[PDB]
Formats: sequence, structure tokens, C-alpha cells
Amino acid sequence: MQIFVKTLTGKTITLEVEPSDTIENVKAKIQDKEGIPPDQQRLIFAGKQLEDGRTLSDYNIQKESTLHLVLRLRGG
Amino acid sequence: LLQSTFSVHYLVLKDMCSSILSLAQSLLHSLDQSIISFGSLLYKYAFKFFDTYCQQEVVGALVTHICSGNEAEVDTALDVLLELVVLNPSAMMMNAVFVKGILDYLDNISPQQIRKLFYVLSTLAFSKQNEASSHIQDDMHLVIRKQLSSTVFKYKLIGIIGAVTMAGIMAADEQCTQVTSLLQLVHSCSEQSPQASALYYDEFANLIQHEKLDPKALEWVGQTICNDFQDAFVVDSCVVPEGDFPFPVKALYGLEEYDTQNGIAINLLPLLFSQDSPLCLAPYFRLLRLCVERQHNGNLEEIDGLLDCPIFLTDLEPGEKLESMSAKERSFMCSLIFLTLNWFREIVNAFCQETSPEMKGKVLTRLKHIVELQIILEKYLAVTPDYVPPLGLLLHNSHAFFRELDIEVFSILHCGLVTKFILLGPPELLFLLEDLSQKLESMLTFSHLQQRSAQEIVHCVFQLLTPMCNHLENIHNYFQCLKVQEYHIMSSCYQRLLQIFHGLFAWSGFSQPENQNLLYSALHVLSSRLKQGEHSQPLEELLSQSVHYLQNFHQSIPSFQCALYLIRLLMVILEKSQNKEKIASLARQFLCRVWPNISNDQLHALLCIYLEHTESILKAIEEIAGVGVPELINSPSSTFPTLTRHTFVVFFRVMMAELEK
Amino acid sequence: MDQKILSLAAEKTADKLQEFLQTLREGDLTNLLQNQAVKGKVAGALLRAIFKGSPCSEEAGTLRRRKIYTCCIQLVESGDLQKEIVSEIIGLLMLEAHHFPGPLLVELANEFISAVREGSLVNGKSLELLPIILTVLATKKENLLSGEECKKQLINTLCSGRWDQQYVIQLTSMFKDVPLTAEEVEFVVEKALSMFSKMNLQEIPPLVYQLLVLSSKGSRKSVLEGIIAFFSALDKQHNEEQSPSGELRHVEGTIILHIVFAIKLDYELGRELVKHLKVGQQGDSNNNLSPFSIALLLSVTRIQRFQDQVLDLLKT
Repeated sequence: MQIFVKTLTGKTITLEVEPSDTIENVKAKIQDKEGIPPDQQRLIFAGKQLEDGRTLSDYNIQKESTLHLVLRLRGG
Repeated sequence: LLQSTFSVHYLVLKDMCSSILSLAQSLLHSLDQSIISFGSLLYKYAFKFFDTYCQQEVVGALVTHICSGNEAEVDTALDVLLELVVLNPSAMMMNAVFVKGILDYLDNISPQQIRKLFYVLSTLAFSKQNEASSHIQDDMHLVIRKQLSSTVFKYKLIGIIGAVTMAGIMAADEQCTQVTSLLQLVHSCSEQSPQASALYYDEFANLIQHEKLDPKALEWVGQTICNDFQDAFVVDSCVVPEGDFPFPVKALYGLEEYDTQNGIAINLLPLLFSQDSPLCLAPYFRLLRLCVERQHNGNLEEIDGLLDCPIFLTDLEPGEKLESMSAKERSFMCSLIFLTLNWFREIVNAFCQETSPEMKGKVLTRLKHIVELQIILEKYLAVTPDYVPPLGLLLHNSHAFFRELDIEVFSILHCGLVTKFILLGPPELLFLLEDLSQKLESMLTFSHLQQRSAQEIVHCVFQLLTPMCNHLENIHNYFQCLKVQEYHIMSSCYQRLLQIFHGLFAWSGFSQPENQNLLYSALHVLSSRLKQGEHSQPLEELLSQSVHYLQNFHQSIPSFQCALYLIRLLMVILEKSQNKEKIASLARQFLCRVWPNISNDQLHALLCIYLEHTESILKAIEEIAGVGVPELINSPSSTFPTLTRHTFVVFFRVMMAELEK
Repeated sequence: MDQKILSLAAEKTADKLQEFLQTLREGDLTNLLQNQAVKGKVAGALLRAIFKGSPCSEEAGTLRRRKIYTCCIQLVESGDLQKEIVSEIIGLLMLEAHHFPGPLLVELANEFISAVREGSLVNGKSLELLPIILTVLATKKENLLSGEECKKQLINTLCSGRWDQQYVIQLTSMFKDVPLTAEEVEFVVEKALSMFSKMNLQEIPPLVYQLLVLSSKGSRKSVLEGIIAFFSALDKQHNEEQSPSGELRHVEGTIILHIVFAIKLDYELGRELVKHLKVGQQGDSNNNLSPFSIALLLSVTRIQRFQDQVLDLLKT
């Protein structure tokens, strides 16, 4: 099913994911379609930072939901 | 108590890890370094004796203190991490990811604590048995190469610092290639920005100076630095330089005892005009100097033609004939004299340690050049008001903008005075004493000074002040016992001498007994300035002899400030021991003199020195208040002068405050 | 026709390249859109031969520089080109903007402000030149009005006109890199706070992030006041509509999390937040807090240094 991911530059990317897939699968999809490394990625949904080991079904992410991607550059 | 507690009762306290660390966290937040010492040692012993879980909680609490707390908290926690990695690296290697977690918060930490953080991380990483755990070693290499690859100066600063300290700790054949690659990459990325290259040269210079590290790497880098310096600035001594300049460009400030048909000259002004790399001259020479001192054990026969060279400069010496053609040429000229003085200061820093007498004559000629270019620069800043070059108003330029001299440069100070009026000059002595006073004021009440301990500076000044500045004190007494500008200079030298004396003797490490032996030798200089032979005397006898020597300067004192400094010196000596009448009589003498003005704070301090030490404060106030009345009757200036219509406020204020007290 | 410029930038400078620009003189739109369509590598190498071949010491080189800059700004917006070649051409425009005189940059900036008025900005990489030029205008302290006054009128023209709603956040990403005064950052944040009303909700949080890295170098009180007051007003609208939750509470939580993570990197922001929402005298506490500001404070309680002050504030 379809979700949106909005990043800090206002770029919105559409993702085709199933709720059975885990969060690092979504980070791997962002790596494929946008090139942002998954260790720098940080995902926020409804004011909750997504953990790696969970899936979309743990965070109640339904159709056409909007994720927020921020780039965590450790040093710069 | 704490060592015995945590060594014997470690099994009972092993329940209460969290309570102990809560008490440590509550104690680290306060002032009073004796408390924060206990707060550090609690963490230390908790890491020493407890289990691995409590060790993990200790490291977590320390990273909490670093990432969150204030400057004292960050300093203390970083000191604790340094002590624990130097004590137990194998224990910290289990929790090294939590220490890696401080790299998120480099934007919140001061650059000195950045140096300390990179030091503790990079001494954690580079233990020999932990080369199986190379993950941290590759990761911090990665983060340094990441930090350096940013265009932003604030990231490049942290990258340079981390690179230099990392190379320093890893430099104690493939490791030579590793430090080669690291230094070449930081030199390549730091090539473009002048402010970054200056900081790189400064950090590498500080590293080579402070740390003794594996002279094969020094042998490698010295052939690079010497060659890059000798091709960078050094050109031939042909009298016509390249560059279409509207200035009579000559080769100025040679020694002229050297051979004038030589090759080594300095292309300073054409490089400065082609800029509009010349701002990096002094730190690069500091780096070269340090590499040669570390290689040939202080033998500078590879360099010692370099202080003989002229500098390709504009005819600077008149700054009055080219008045009111105010332009960018003024900024050119002021920055030119600025770079000239920085370069000369670095030369004087370089060749002060050498014992050869003609080299000392050259260094004294360089000091005369320094003071004359300082006069020309203050004239140029007098005519051009606000156009100031910031290169990393005279009070601003005096301390921060110029290069900082060493301490061994005051080994110049052994040479005697030659007074030009009566028959080392006066104003070069003024320059040296100003520098030593400004160092002692910051240190006992300035970067390369502060890596030396205050005990080291006080210990080194004891040889470097007393038995050669007592000579200058005696010369000053001889001069003032007997045309305007030399008097103006020598008054300032007299003031600075007494200032350095007071700053030395008021040092707050003399309550401790460990430094008191030094203090005894200090009195052995002051007691032996009049007559010798009385050796191994009691302490109070040396005190009485020293104050008896110091007292008879009072007739020669030419200004109010030197009198105040003399009385504060006598007070801070006599408090090591009846003498109230001495201090009171001296203060009264200096209140009664004519003083041919006087700032109110000086006179306030002298009056609170007088009134607290007199026999009776009430009859003293009644004395001054039967003088406060004939100031109105007679003088339209009294029979107790420095009690003018101006200074009545100060006399009144001190009298009222001291009567209430 | 590409092979008769690579032999011109190789031998010498300005003797052969300066005549090639005046001899061609027909068009520089068809000669840059079509050579990229076969091989994109020949365009980035052409730019280091035209730009090295057109210095700013002479006037006819400067006008050709203005023309080549205009036509390369138009093509990166117009064409659906590859991201690689786009990154290369923006890189060359970054590397060749250092040495310009005064009056050309103000006309290029006029084309820039004209693009922010009307034009379809499908890619914000065309306005990446707009950060660095306001730096290089500021270093020239000479009458072109000096550089700082032209910079002030430039930022006034950016702030005063209406902002293109799709890419408002993108323009907020441009003021992060420019140096500003206190009055300039105050003006740009009051415009950025004025633009909160006329948007969809879910683009507000990253724009808030784009505010906070700007707020680190200027006024934080204005940004915090505007955010808190705006979402408090929206909470009042939701409550009087109640007397719209599943997106508004989500966007609120996201903004709370963003500014907590910004306070995590800038403790001055946290201290000004504690100062601003102080009770102090009893009259401020009847206008200060909200059901949005209280949640914000209780999220600030996650940060270890702010645990004590915030809970003591909420208890008192």
C-alpha cells in the first residue's frame, strides 16, 4: 500500500510498502529511490521516532499516512 | 577515607550503585573544587571496584555530564574519563560505544574540551591489545575525514583539532604511511582557507613542542616543512622584486654585519599584494623551528642565516609625509607592520635560547626593530582611526592580536641597561617588563603559557626575575636619584618592576608548604642584595632584611602608582610574619608628598591602606577633619595635599566607610 | 561543434577565446539544450572553457557571463534533465561566482526574484546560487547604495512579495546560508510565521526545522512565540469546533518532537523557552500556557538538564 515521506527540503516521495515490512526495509527503499544512507535516516510518525526492529503494524500506519524524514549527520 | 571505604566495603556498597552515582551527580553540579574533587573520586572508585553493570552506569553518567552540563561539569567529567582510560582501557573498551556517543554533540563543546575529548577517544582507540577491536579505529578515521570534508569553518576547526591530536597519539613503518596520509589530507583540505591553515600550523606546533613522539615521524615531516618554508617565502636578494607597486620597495631591516651579497631574503610584501599564505608565515616558522629543535637537540645552524635577512618592504619609517592620502594603502601599511612585528616576535622567540654573544646582539637589534615598528604602527593607528585588521585600541592589540612570546625570551633580561640620557636600552626593557607583568597578572590572579602549570611559571621566574631585575631596580634608583620621554619610559619600567615583584610575592601557592623552599631562596636574593655572609638565617630575619632593603626606594618613586605597588608589596611580604606603624608612616609620607594627575582609585586604595593600619582610626579621622576645614579658608591644595576640591569626595568616602567598619 | 572550444582553453588565455564569443553571437539556448541530450559530459567541460574564456576584467565578457548564467538558470528549471548533470552544473556555478563586480549580480538577483514571483520552480536547485551571492555582495563595500543596502533591498523584495506556496520551505532553506542582521532574521521569521496560515498542515514541521537552524543565528523568542501562539489558536479552533483531530494532533506531536530535538543541539533555545513560558508575576500565567505549550514543556522534560526547571515551573 501507499504512504508519503516528507523530508526537510519539502520533497515528498511516495512509497509502496506493506505493513508486514519492517522499518529498515522502508529505509532501504529510501536508499534505493533517494540515495540517503539508512544510518543517517531518522523517521518520525505522529510525534514518535520509529525504532528499527518494529514494523508499520506496531505504529498503526494506515493508507496515505505521512512520515517525516530527517538526516542525522553525527558530526557534519 | 574514601579509598579505605571503597577498598574494604565494596561488597556492601555493590547494592547501592545508583545511590552512589546520584550523590556523585549532585556533588558535581556545585562550585568549590574540593567538592568537585570528591564528586570525581566517587566516580573513579565506583568504576574501580564495582561490577560491569555499575561501570556501564558510571560511563553513562559521565557522558550525561559531558553532553548536558556546564564548563566545570564537562571539564571534570572529561578529566574523569581520561583517568579511567589511563587506569583501565579494557573496562572502557566494553562501553566504548557510549564514549562514541559524544560525537553527536560536538556543536555544544568548547574547542579546548574538543581537544580533551579527541585525546581521550583516540587514547582509548590506540592501545595495542585492542587492535582486534578496530571498529572504533576505522570509525573515528571516518568521522575525521567526514568533518574535514565540510566547507563550513566550524566543522573544519573540529576536523583539524581531531586530526592533529589523533596523529599525535597514534605517532607514540605502515603507521608512518598512516600519519603521512592523515597529515597530507588535513594539509590538502586545510590549504585553501588561511584561518584553517594557521590553526593547523598552531596545533601541529603545539603537538611537536609539548609531546616527545617517535623521532622517525619527525625526521619524515621535517624534510617536508623545511622545504615548503624555504620555497614558500625565501627568494633571492635581488634589489628589484616582481610586482607593479606604487611604493619604493627595498630590502629593509638587515643586520648589515652579515654578508649583504647573500641569497636568503623574504618576499613578504609581493606575497601580501598578490593576496589582494602570507598570514601563515609566523606559525609555519614556529613549526619549522620546533622540528629542527626536536631533530638536532636545539641546534639551529640550518636556520641561523634567516634572522640575518632583510624583508622586502615599503619605506615605512615616515608615516607623516604621506598624511591625508588616506586609502586602502593605509590598511596595506598597518597590516604590513603587523606581519613584520609578528615575524620579528617569532624570530626573537626562536633565537633567545642560544648562548652565543653575537646572536644575543642580533636579538637585541631585533628588539630595537620591534619597538621602533611598534612606534610606527601606533602612529599609523593614531592617524587612521578605525581601520583595524583582525588577523587572530592599543590595549586590544597588545594581548590578543600579536604573537605570544615564550618564557625563555626573558633570558634576554640578564643583560644590563645603558641609559641614553645620563651616559639593552630603556624602551626594549619596558617592552619585556610589560610582557612579563601581563603574563603574571593573568597566570597568578595566553595559550602557550597556560599549558605550563602556575607552579612551573613561579619556579622558572624565580631564576628569571630576582638576581637580574634587582640590578635594573638599583639602576632605576640611581637614575631617579638624579629628556622628558626617557623619564616617561623609565617611570613605567619602575612601575612594571614593582608590579612583577608584587605579583610574584602575592602568589597564593605560598600558603602551601611545598613552594615555601622557593620563597626562602626568594628572600635569599632580597636579603643578599645589601650584604652577604649571614647564611641559614631565620625566616623573620630574612623578612626584616628584605623589607629594610625594599623600604629605601621611597624617595626615588616618581609617581603615585609605584608608591601604591611598593606599599602593597611591603604588606604582602610583612603578612608572612609593630609593623602597622611602618605601613602607616609610609602611607602618611606618600599622602603628604606633592606628586607633580592621580586617579581616584589609586588614592582610595592608599587611604584604606593608611586608615586600617594607624594606631587610632578615630584620632586619624579627627586629624583629617581638622584639615578638611582649612582647605576652604586658605586655598581658593592644603597642609596635607592631594586633598583638592576634587579629592575631598574620596577622602570623605574612605573616612565614612572606615568609621562605620 | 564542441571540438573547436577544447583546443582554445588549452594553449593560452583570452587571445583566442574572446573572439570565439563575438564571432558566434547567434544563440546560446539551442547550443546547450541539445548537446546534453546525446552526452551530458560535453556540457560541464564546455562551461570550464566558456567561463575560463570570459573573465570580468572587460565588459563584453561580463555581458556574455550574464547571458550564459541566465540561459543555464532557465534550462535547469525548464528541462527534465538527469540529477547527475544538474548537480555538476550547480557545482560549476558554485565554483565560478567568487570574482564578480557589482551591477551584474543585482540583475541576476532581479531574474531570481522574478522567478520567485511567478515561474514554476519544479526543482529548487536553480535558487542554490541565491545563498552565496548575498555573501559576495556583502564583501564589496563600494557604491555599485553600498553592497549591504542592496542586500537589504534584495531581502526586502524577497520578504514583501507573496511566496510561491509549493516551495515556501525551499526559500526558508536559502536564508540559513546567507549572513543576516538581527532585524533581517526578525523580518524573515515574521514572514515565515505569517505564511503558516495559507498552507496544508503537514509541510509545517520541516519548515519549522528550517526555521530552527535559522533561529540558532538570530531571534528565537519570535519563532517560539509565533509557533506556540499559532498552534494554541488552532487548538482553540478545534475546541470550539468540538463544542480534524487525527492530523492536527499528529502535526502538533511532530512539531513538539522537532523542537525538542532542536533544543537538544542548542541549549540557548531551551533556556529562552523556559524564560518565555515563565509564570513570574501572576498576570502572565493567565495568557502564557495552553494545551499545546504544556505538552511541549512535558516533552522538554526528556532532556536531562531541563528536567528540574520545567517540572518546577509546571508545579508552581
